Amino acid sequence: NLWVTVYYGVPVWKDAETTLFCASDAKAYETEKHNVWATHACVPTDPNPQEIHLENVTEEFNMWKNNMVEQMHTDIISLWDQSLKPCVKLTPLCVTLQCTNVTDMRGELKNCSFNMTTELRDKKQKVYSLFYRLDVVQINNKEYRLINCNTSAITQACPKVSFEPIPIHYCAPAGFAILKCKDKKFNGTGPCPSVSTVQCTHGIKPVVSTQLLLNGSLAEEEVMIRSENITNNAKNILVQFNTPVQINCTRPNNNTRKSIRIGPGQAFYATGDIIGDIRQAHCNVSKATWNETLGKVVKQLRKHFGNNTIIRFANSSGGDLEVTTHSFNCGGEFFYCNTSGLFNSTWISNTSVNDSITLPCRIKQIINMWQRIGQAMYAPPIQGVIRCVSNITGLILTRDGGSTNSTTETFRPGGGDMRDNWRSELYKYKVVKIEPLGVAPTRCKRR
Amino acid sequence: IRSENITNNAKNILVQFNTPVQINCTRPNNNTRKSIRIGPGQAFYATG
Amino acid sequence: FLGAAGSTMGAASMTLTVQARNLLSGNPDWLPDMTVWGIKQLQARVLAVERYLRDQQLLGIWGCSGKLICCTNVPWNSSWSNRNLSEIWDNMTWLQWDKEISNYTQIIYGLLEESQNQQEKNEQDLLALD
Amino acid sequence: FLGAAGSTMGAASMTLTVQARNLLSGNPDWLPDMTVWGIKQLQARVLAVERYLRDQQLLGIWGCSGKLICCTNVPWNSSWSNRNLSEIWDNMTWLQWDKEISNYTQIIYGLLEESQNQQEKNEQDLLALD
Amino acid sequence: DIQMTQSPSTLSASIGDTVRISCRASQSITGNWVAWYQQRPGKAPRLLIYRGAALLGGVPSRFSGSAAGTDFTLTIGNLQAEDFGTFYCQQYDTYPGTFGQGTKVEVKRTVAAPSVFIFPPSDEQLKSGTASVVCLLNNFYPREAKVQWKVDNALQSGNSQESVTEQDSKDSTYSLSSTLTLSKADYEKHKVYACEVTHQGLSSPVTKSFNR
Amino acid sequence: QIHLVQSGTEVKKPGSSVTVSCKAYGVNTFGLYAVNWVRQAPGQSLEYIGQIWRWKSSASHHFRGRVLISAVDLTGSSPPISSLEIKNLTSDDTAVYFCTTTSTYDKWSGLHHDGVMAFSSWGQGTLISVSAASTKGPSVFPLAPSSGTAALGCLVKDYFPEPVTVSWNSGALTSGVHTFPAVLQSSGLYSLSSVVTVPSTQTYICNVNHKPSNTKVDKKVEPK
Ligand SMILES: *[C@@H]1O[C@H](CO)[C@@H](O[C@@H]2O[C@H](CO)[C@@H](O[C@@H]3O[C@H](CO[C@H]4O[C@H](CO[C@H]5O[C@H](CO)[C@@H](O)[C@H](O)[C@@H]5O[C@H]5O[C@H](CO)[C@@H](O)[C@H](O)[C@@H]5O)[C@@H](O)[C@H](O[C@H]5O[C@H](CO)[C@@H](O)[C@H](O)[C@@H]5O[C@H]5O[C@H](CO)[C@@H](O)[C@H](O)[C@@H]5O)[C@@H]4O)[C@@H](O)[C@H](O[C@H]4O[C@H](CO)[C@@H](O)[C@H](O)[C@@H]4O[C@H]4O[C@H](CO)[C@@H](O)[C@H](O)[C@@H]4O[C@H]4O[C@H](CO)[C@@H](O)[C@H](O)[C@@H]4O)[C@@H]3O)[C@H](O)[C@H]2NC(C)=O)[C@H](O)[C@H]1NC(C)=O
Ligand SMILES: *[C@@H]1O[C@H](CO)[C@@H](O[C@@H]2O[C@H](CO)[C@@H](O[C@@H]3O[C@H](CO[C@H]4O[C@H](CO[C@H]5O[C@H](CO)[C@@H](O)[C@H](O)[C@@H]5O)[C@@H](O)[C@H](O[C@H]5O[C@H](CO)[C@@H](O)[C@H](O)[C@@H]5O)[C@@H]4O)[C@@H](O)[C@H](O[C@H]4O[C@H](CO)[C@@H](O)[C@H](O)[C@@H]4O[C@H]4O[C@H](CO)[C@@H](O)[C@H](O)[C@@H]4O)[C@@H]3O)[C@H](O)[C@H]2NC(C)=O)[C@H](O)[C@H]1NC(C)=O
Ligand SMILES: *[C@@H]1O[C@H](CO)[C@@H](O[C@@H]2O[C@H](CO)[C@@H](O[C@@H]3O[C@H](CO[C@H]4O[C@H](CO[C@H]5O[C@H](CO)[C@@H](O)[C@H](O)[C@@H]5O)[C@@H](O)[C@H](O[C@H]5O[C@H](CO)[C@@H](O)[C@H](O)[C@@H]5O)[C@@H]4O)[C@@H](O)[C@H](O[C@H]4O[C@H](CO)[C@@H](O)[C@H](O)[C@@H]4O[C@H]4O[C@H](CO)[C@@H](O)[C@H](O)[C@@H]4O)[C@@H]3O)[C@H](O)[C@H]2NC(C)=O)[C@H](O)[C@H]1NC(C)=O
Ligand SMILES: *[C@@H]1O[C@H](CO)[C@@H](O[C@@H]2O[C@H](CO)[C@@H](O[C@@H]3O[C@H](CO)[C@@H](O)[C@H](O[C@H]4O[C@H](CO)[C@@H](O)[C@H](O)[C@@H]4O[C@H]4O[C@H](CO)[C@@H](O)[C@H](O)[C@@H]4O)[C@@H]3O)[C@H](O)[C@H]2NC(C)=O)[C@H](O)[C@H]1NC(C)=O
Ligand SMILES: *[C@@H]1O[C@H](CO)[C@@H](O[C@@H]2O[C@H](CO)[C@@H](O[C@@H]3O[C@H](CO[C@H]4O[C@H](CO)[C@@H](O)[C@H](O)[C@@H]4O)[C@@H](O)[C@H](O[C@H]4O[C@H](CO)[C@@H](O)[C@H](O)[C@@H]4O)[C@@H]3O)[C@H](O)[C@H]2NC(C)=O)[C@H](O)[C@H]1NC(C)=O
Ligand SMILES: *[C@@H]1O[C@H](CO)[C@@H](O[C@@H]2O[C@H](CO)[C@@H](O[C@@H]3O[C@H](CO[C@H]4O[C@H](CO)[C@@H](O)[C@H](O)[C@@H]4O)[C@@H](O)[C@H](O)[C@@H]3O)[C@H](O)[C@H]2NC(C)=O)[C@H](O)[C@H]1NC(C)=O
Ligand SMILES: *[C@@H]1O[C@H](CO)[C@@H](O[C@@H]2O[C@H](CO)[C@@H](O[C@@H]3O[C@H](CO)[C@@H](O)[C@H](O)[C@@H]3O)[C@H](O)[C@H]2NC(C)=O)[C@H](O)[C@H]1NC(C)=O
Ligand SMILES: *[C@@H]1O[C@H](CO)[C@@H](O[C@@H]2O[C@H](CO)[C@@H](O[C@@H]3O[C@H](CO)[C@@H](O)[C@H](O)[C@@H]3O)[C@H](O)[C@H]2NC(C)=O)[C@H](O)[C@H]1NC(C)=O
Ligand SMILES: *[C@@H]1O[C@H](CO)[C@@H](O[C@@H]2O[C@H](CO)[C@@H](O)[C@H](O)[C@H]2NC(C)=O)[C@H](O)[C@H]1NC(C)=O
Ligand SMILES: *[C@@H]1O[C@H](CO)[C@@H](O[C@@H]2O[C@H](CO)[C@@H](O)[C@H](O)[C@H]2NC(C)=O)[C@H](O)[C@H]1NC(C)=O
Ligand SMILES: *[C@@H]1O[C@H](CO)[C@@H](O)[C@H](O)[C@H]1NC(C)=O
Repeated sequence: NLWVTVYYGVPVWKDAETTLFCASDAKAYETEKHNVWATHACVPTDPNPQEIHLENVTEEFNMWKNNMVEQMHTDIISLWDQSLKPCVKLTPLCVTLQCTNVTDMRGELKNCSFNMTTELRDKKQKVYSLFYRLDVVQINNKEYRLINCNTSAITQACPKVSFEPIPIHYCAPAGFAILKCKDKKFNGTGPCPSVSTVQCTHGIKPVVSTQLLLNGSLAEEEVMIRSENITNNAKNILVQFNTPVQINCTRPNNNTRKSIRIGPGQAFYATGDIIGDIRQAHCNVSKATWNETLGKVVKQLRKHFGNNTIIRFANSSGGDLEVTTHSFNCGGEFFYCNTSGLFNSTWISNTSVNDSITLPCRIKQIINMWQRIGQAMYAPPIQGVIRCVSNITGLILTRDGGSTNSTTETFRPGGGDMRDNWRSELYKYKVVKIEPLGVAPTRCKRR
Repeated sequence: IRSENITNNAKNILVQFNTPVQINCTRPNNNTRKSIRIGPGQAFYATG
Repeated sequence: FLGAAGSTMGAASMTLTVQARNLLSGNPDWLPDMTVWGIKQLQARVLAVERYLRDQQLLGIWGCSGKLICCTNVPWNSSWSNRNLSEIWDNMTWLQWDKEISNYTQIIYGLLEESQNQQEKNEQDLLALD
Repeated sequence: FLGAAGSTMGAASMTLTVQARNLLSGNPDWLPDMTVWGIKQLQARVLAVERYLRDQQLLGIWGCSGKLICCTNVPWNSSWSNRNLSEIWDNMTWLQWDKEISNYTQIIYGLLEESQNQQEKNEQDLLALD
Repeated sequence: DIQMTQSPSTLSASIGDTVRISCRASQSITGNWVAWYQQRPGKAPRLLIYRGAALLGGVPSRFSGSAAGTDFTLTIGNLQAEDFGTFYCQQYDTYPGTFGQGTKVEVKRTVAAPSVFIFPPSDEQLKSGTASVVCLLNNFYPREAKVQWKVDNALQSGNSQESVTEQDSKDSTYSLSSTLTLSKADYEKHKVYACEVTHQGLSSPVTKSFNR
Repeated sequence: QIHLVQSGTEVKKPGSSVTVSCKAYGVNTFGLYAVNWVRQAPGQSLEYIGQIWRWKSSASHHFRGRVLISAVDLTGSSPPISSLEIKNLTSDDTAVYFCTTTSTYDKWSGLHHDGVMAFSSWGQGTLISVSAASTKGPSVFPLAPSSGTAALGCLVKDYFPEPVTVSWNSGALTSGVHTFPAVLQSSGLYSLSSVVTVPSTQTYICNVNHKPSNTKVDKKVEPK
C-alpha cells in the first residue's frame, strides 16, 4: 500500500575519523606574548558551547581506540616544529668547552670557556658560559662539549613565545559530531548510559609531563582506574584523582640573561652567574595530602587484585631520563624531578605502616622529547627565580612481570608514550560522522 | 613512427617498438659508504 | 539536537528541522591561517562541503528537489521490511530501522533516480505536451 | 558515459542521467596535501566547484528550479534552426545541433531569465493574490 | 518463537562438488538476520556467515549465503575434506534466538558393503547371569543401515542397543555395532540366534547366526 | 587472541545446584562484549539459554528466573569470568553447555540485533551429566572368531564413570582397529567394543585402562 519517502536529517550516525581543529576561548589571544603555545590563528570558542543530552540512548566507548588522541599527539608534535622553525639555530655551538667546578653537592654546574664567532667573520670571541652537567659531555684541564652534537643538530627556542599551556577545545566540522560521556564512574570501556553531544570539547590544557598528570580534569566521587589490558603487566595503568594534589616546583637559582651578540642581527641568551641561594631545584609535596590520596587509591586496586593483598610501591626501575624521572616545564625551564622519596612505602590491607616533603630536581635546557633525532631544542634562561604551583591530577603506572602472582604485586611509575596523557582527558570523547539521509514508507505518494 | 614535421630535419622523430628490447646496465664496481660526519646533525655519504 | 535518536521514529519527526539546521552550516568563522595548522583547519571544512554536495545531488535527482521531507511514486515492496505501520513509527527507532534496511538500501536508491525522475520527468514531458 | 554522443539526439535522451551523475560529483577523496603538489590537487577541484555553481545559477534563475529536464513558456522562433521535428531528434546529433544554434544561443538565454522568471514570477505574484 | 527447518537432515557429497543446504523459518525474516555455523565432530561449533550472506573474515571464498523472505540457503562450492561435518542455521532476528534441525554433511565415495561378523557370548559372561550377542558391521558406506535381531526366526523388541563409529578419517567410512542384552534364564530357552542386516552395499541378504 | 576457557566436567545428581565458570581470555571487558550461554543436547540441535550484556543478565522464557547468569570483569590476576547456574536439576538438562561471546562495539554489525545476536567466540564446552550413579570397574570379555577371513575383538561392559582407554598389544596394533563409542545401557552403565580384522597365531591381547576406578585390567582373546 505505502510508498517510499525521503527523510532528511534523521538521527543516524556511524563511527568515523576526521581532521579536528582547535579552539582558544578567544581570550588566549588577548594574553598575547607573541603566540603563546598554540593560539595564533586559533579558533575562538563559542561563548556558549552547546551540550545536548540524548535520552534513551546507550553507546559503547573505548578510550584506547580513540582517534582524537592520535590527532592531538601529532598536533603537539607538529606544533612543536613550527615554533622552532622561525627561531634562532644554535648550530655553531659545538666549539670545545673548557670547564671547571663551580664553588657542595658535587659540582653539578660547569663554568665553561670557549671560542665563538662574532658579527664579523674575521676575529673569534673568547667568552664563557654556564651549563648543567646534563647539557654537556666531556671528550678525551677538563674539556667538554654539547651533549647533542654527536647525536644531532640544535636550535634555541625564542624568548618571546611561551610554553604556557592554554585551554584548547577540539571541535568537529560540519557533518561531524563529538560525543561526551557524562557518567561519574567510567573506566573508558563498556557501555555509557548517559551520553550528551557537544560541538566543542571542554577546556583541555596540553600539559606535557611524565609520571604525573598536571593541570588535568578531576574525577567524580571515587577515584578512577583505567588500563588498556589490566592483567597484562606490559600495559600502562592510567589513574584519575578526585582531589587535586598541591605541588610546588621552583628554580632556587636567581639568574641573569647575557644576551650575547652573534650577529648580524642574531642574539643568543646565555646563562649568567647565579645570585642567591646556592641550591638544587626541588619539588614539594605535602605528606598529609599525598598519603590520604594513597589510602584511597590503594583500595581501588583491591577491587581487582582482591580484597586482601600486599601492595608495595617503589621508584622507577631504569631507562631514559624521561622515563625514570618526572619531566615537565615550569616558567620556561624543564625540570626533571626525583620521585624516589614519594614511592617509598608499604601498605597493609587498609593502611600503611611531619609537615612537609621535598624532591630533588634536575634541569636540562637541551632536550629531545618524543624520541626526536635531528632536532634539539635549547630552553632559554629566565631572569629571576621561577615559582609555579600546579595540580597533580593523575599518574602513569606499570606493573612488574615477576610472579608469584598469587603472592603480592608491586607498582612503579610509568612513562614513554604521551598519548596516555591525552587519553586521560579524551576518554569520554569519540568522533562519529552523521548520516542525515533516510527513507521511510508512507501513503502520500505524489500527483 | 611519429614526427612533428617529417620532411623537416629539424624535428625529432619518435619511434614506438612492438617487441621490448632486453637491456642490461650494471655498475661493475662494488662500493662502500663512508657516511662521514659534517655535523652537528648532518652526515655526508662519500664514495669509498 | 539528536534528542529523539533514542526516542521512536514517530516522535523523531518533530525535531527533524533541528538536525537539518545545525548539520547544514558550520562556519566558525575565522579568516586567519598559517602554512601549518592553517591547512589543518582547511582540510576539515573542505571535506565538509564535498560531503555536502554529494548528498544534495540525491535530493535533486530524486523526486524531492526540495529539502526536509518529500514523497515519491515508488511502491513499498513487501520483501523490504514487511511490517506493521504502528510497528515502525510507534514501536521502533531510526537506528534500529536503518539496521534492517541495510540490504535493500541500495535497491531503493535505484527506484528513486531511475524509476522516477528519469521515467517521471520524461512522462511529464509527454503529459505536458497536450 | 557519453555513449550516445555519436548517436542521435532522440537516443541521447535515455542515458541523460548517467552524464548528470558522473559529471556532478568528483571526489577522490584524499585529505593529504603538501606545500607543493598539494596546491596542484587543490587548484583543480576548486575550479570544479566554481564552474559548477556557475551552471546552477542558470538552472535556478530560469524556469527549471530542478535538475535534468524542465520546460518553459518561451516559443521556439522559426529563425532559430527552422527544421523538421524528425530532422532534429531522429536524424541529427547534439554536437551537430549545438553547431548551428551557436549564433542564437545567447539570444535564447535572455528569453529564459528575463522573459520568463522575471516576468513569470511577477505574473505569478499577480495571479496568486486572487 | 521462531522454528528453523533445515533440509536435508543429512547428505552425501563428494570433493569438488557444489553443496547447497537450505533452511526455512517459521516466519519471514527481513533485515536478513540469519547465521550459519560449522561444527566438526568432537569440536565446538564455529561461526561462518552472519546476516545470511555476510561471511566472517578468515573464511574461504567457497562459502556463499543467500537470504530471501522465509527461505534461506547456504551454498558451498568446490567441497573439500575439512568442510565435512554438521551445519546449523540460526536466527537472531527476535528474542530468543533459535537454531535449525541441523544438517550432517557426509563424505561421498563408492558405496561399500560391510563385512558382517557375529560373536557368541563369552564363557565368563554366561557366569554373570547375562548374555550379550554382538553383531558387527565393518567399514561400510553410507552410515544409514539396518540391524534386526531374529531369535529362531522371530523378531526381538527391546533389549537392543547399537553403536556407530564416526566416519573414518581416510576410508571415509563408518563402522557399526549392535548389542543385545538378555538374561541367562531366557537365554537357555532358545536355540538359534540371528542378526539380520540390510544395506545399500550388500546386493544380497545377510544374516549371521550360530547354533551354539 | 580471544580464548574462552570453561570449567571441568560436572556430573551432578537431580535436585542439586550446579556452577560452571567461563574464563574469557583476550577480552578487554564484558562491556564491549556480550556474553551468551548456549547449550547443545546430545544428537540434537543448539538451544539459546540466556545472556549477560551491558552487565544485564537475561534468559529465555523456558528458563525464566530458574537460570542465573553472573559475571565479573577483567581483574588484575585473571581475565573476565562468567558463571551459569541451574538449580532444581533434572534428567533433561544433560546437554553440553557452551560459553559464547560477541563483539558489540560495532553498532552497525550484523552480529547483534538488540540483545539477540550471533555468537562469534566459542568456548571449549562443558558436559554436564545428571544421573544418580556411583563409580564402578569395567567387565572385559573376549570375542572369539568362529571362522570370509576372520575377525576378533574384546568387549568392555558395565563401567562408570567414563572414559576407558582400550589398546591392542599395548599400542603395537594400531591399524584396522575400530573402537566403538560407549553406549549407555538401561542399567546406567557404559559398554563399548574394540574389534580387529585378521586374515587367514600372533595371539593378540587387550589393554584396558579405567582411571576413575583405577582398574588397568587386561584380557586376552582365544579362538574357539
Ligand atoms: C568498568 O566500569 C564498568 C561500570 O563502571 C564495570 O561494569 C561493572 O561490571 C561488574 C562486573 O565485574 C558488574 O557487576 C556484576 O553484575 C552481575 C549482574 O548483576 C545483575 O544480574 C544478576 C542476575 O540477574 C538475573 O537474576 C535476577 C534475580 O535477582 C533477575 O531479576 C534478572 O532479571 C536476571 O534474570 C534474567 O534471566 C533469567 C534467566 O537467567 C530470566 O528468566 C529473567 O526473565 C531475566 O531475563 C542480579 O542478581 C543482579 O541484581 C543484584 O545486584 C544489583 C546491584 O548490582 C541489585 O540491584 C539487585 O537487587 C541484586 O542485589 C543483590 O545482589 C548483589 C550481588 O552483589 C548485592 O550486592 C546486593 O546487596 C543484593 O544482595 C544484577 O541485576 C553480577 O552477576 C555480578 O555478581 C558477581 O560478582 C560479585 C562480586 O562483584 C559476586 O559477589 C557475585 O556472587 C557474582 O559472582 C558470581 O559469578 C562469578 C563469575 O561468574 C563466580 O566466579 C562467583 O563464584 C559468583 O558465582 C556465585 O553466585 C552465583 C549466583 O549469582 C552462583 O550461581 C554460583 O554458583 C556462585 O555461588 C557482578 O555484581 C557491574 O554491574 C557493572 N557495572 C555497571 C554499572 O553495569 C566494569 O566491570 C569495569 N571494568 C573494569 C575492568 O574495571
Ligand atoms: C589481555 O591480557 C590478558 C592477560 O593480561 C591476555 O590473556 C591471555 O590470553 C591468552 C590467549 O591468547 C592466554 O593464553 C591461552 O591460554 C589458554 C588456556 O590455557 C589455560 O587453561 C588450559 C586448560 O585449562 C583447563 O584444563 C585443565 C586440565 O583439566 C584444568 O585443570 C583447568 O582448571 C581448566 O579447566 C591449560 O592447558 C593452560 O596451561 C598451559 O598454559 C599455561 C600458559 O602458558 C602454562 O603456564 C601451563 O604450564 C600450561 O602449559 C592454561 O592454564 C590456552 O588454551 C591457549 O593456548 C592456545 O594458544 C597457544 C598460543 O598462545 C597455542 O600454542 C595453543 O596451541 C592453543 O591454541 C589452541 O586453541 C585454539 C583455540 O581453540 C585453536 O584455534 C588452536 O588451533 C589450538 O587448538 C593460550 O595459551 C593467556 O593465558 C592469557 N593470560 C593469562 C595471564 O592467563 C589477553 O590475551 C590480552 N588481550 C588483549 C586483547 O590484549
Ligand atoms: C613542415 O616541414 C615542411 C618541410 O619539411 C615545410 O615545407 C616547406 O614549406 C615552405 C612554405 O613555407 C616551402 O617554401 C615555399 O615554397 C613555395 C613553392 O616553391 C616551389 O615551387 C615553386 C614553383 O614551382 C612550380 O613552377 C615551376 C616553374 O614552372 C615548375 O617547374 C614546378 O614543377 C612547379 O610547377 C618554385 O619557384 C620554388 O623554387 C624556388 O624555391 C626553392 C626553395 O627555396 C629553391 O630551392 C629554388 O631554387 C627556387 O628558388 C620551389 O620549387 C614557394 O612559392 C614559397 O615562396 C613563398 O614564401 C617565401 C618565403 O619562404 C617568399 O619569400 C616568397 O615570396 C613566396 O611568397 C609568395 O607566395 C605567397 C603565397 O601565395 C604570397 O602570400 C606572397 O605574397 C608571395 O607572393 C616558399 O618558398 C618549402 O619549400 C617547404 N619545404 C620543402 C623541403 O619543400 C613546412 O613549411 C613545415 N610546416 C610546419 C607547420 O612546420
Ligand atoms: C606549596 O606552596 C603553597 C604556597 O606557598 C603552599 O600553600 C600555602 O600553605 C601555607 C601554609 O601551609 C598557607 O599559608 C597560610 O595561609 C593562611 C590563609 O589560608 C594564612 O592566614 C596564614 O598566615 C598566618 O600565618 C603566617 C605564618 O605563620 C603569618 O606570617 C601570617 O601573618 C598569618 O598570621 C596571622 O593570622 C593569625 C591568626 O591565624 C593572627 O593571630 C596573626 O596576628 C596574623 O594576622 C598562612 O600564611 C597558604 O595559604 C597556602 N597557599 C595556598 C594558595 O593554599 C603549599 O603548602 C606548598 N606545598 C608544599 C608541599 O610545600
Ligand atoms: C599548571 O597550572 C598552573 C596554574 O594555572 C600554572 O602556573 C602558572 O604559571 C605561569 C608561569 O609559567 C604563570 O604566569 C605568570 O603570571 C603571573 C601573574 O600575572 C598576573 O599578574 C601581573 C601582575 O603581577 C599582571 O600584570 C598580569 O597581567 C597577570 O594578571 C606573572 O607575574 C608571571 O610573570 C613572572 O613569572 C614568569 C615565570 O613564571 C616570568 O617569565 C616573568 O618574567 C615574571 O617573572 C607569569 O606571567 C601563571 O600565572 C600561573 N598560574 C596561575 C593561576 O597563577 C602552571 O605553569 C601549569 N603547569 C604547567 C606545566 O604549565
Ligand atoms: C546485508 O548487508 C550487510 C551490510 O554489512 C552485508 O554484510 C556484508 O556482506 C558482504 C558480502 O560479502 C561482506 O563482504 C565480505 O567481507 C569480508 C569481511 O569484511 C569485513 O571484515 C574485514 C576483516 O577485518 C574488514 O577488513 C572489512 O573492512 C569488513 O568490515 C571480506 O573478507 C570478504 O572478502 C567480502 O568482501 C561484508 O564483510 C559484510 N559486512 C560488512 C560490510 O560490514 C550482508 O552481506 C548483506 N546481506 C546480504 C544477504 O547480502
Ligand atoms: C595519613 O593519613 C592519616 C589518615 O588516614 C592521617 O591521620 C590523621 O592524623 C591526625 C593527627 O595528626 C588526626 O587528627 C586527630 O584528630 C582527632 C579527632 O579530632 C584528635 O583527637 C587528635 O588530637 C588529632 O587532632 C586525623 O584525624 C587523622 N586522620 C584521620 C582520617 O583520622 C595522617 O595525618 C596522614 N599522614 C600524616 C602526614 O600525618
Ligand atoms: C623510606 O621512608 C622512610 C620514612 O621516611 C625512611 O626512614 C627514615 O630513615 C632515616 C635514616 O636514613 C631516619 O633518620 C633517622 O631519624 C631518627 C630520629 O631522629 C634518628 O634517631 C636517626 O639517627 C636518623 O637520623 C628517618 O627518621 C626515617 N623516617 C622516619 C619517618 O622515621 C627510609 O629511609 C626511606 N627509605 C628509602 C630507601 O628512601
Ligand atoms: C666563570 O669563569 C669566568 C672566567 O672564565 C669568570 O670570569 C672572570 O671572573 C673574574 C672574577 O673573579 C674576573 O676577574 C675575570 O676578569 C673574569 N673573566 C672573564 C673572561 O669574564 C666567572 O666569574 C666565572 N663564573 C662566575 C661569574 O662566578
Ligand atoms: C633519587 O632518590 C634516591 C633515594 O634517596 C637516591 O638514592 C640514593 O643513591 C645514592 C647513590 O647515588 C646512595 O648513596 C643513597 O644511599 C641512595 N639513597 C637511599 C635512600 O637509598 C638517588 O640517588 C636519587 N637520584 C638519582 C639520580 O638516583
Ligand atoms: C669536579 O667535580 C666532579 C664531580 O662531577 C669530579 O668528578 C671532578 O673530579 C671534580 N674536579 C676537580 C678538579 O676537583
